[PDB]
Amino acid sequence: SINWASGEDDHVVARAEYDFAAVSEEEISFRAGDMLNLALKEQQPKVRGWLLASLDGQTTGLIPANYVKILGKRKGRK
Ligand SMILES: [Zn+2]
Repeated sequence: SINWASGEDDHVVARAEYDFAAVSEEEISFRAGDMLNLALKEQQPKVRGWLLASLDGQTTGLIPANYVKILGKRKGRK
């Protein structure tokens, strides 16, 4: 298990431009201003137009790519 969601392993961070309420259990919710952890390219599930992300560092899921701005790669805390 690659622990990008917790930030224990290397991860990408993104800032939410808008609020988002998950309609599917595959999706996760967040608010404008939230920082989200994203899986590295290799662990991205390549669902067209979505990114695998975590807000709370435990629940991972899909978020709409144009609701966030990718800021950069971050070293795991381990
Ligand atoms: Zn981090």
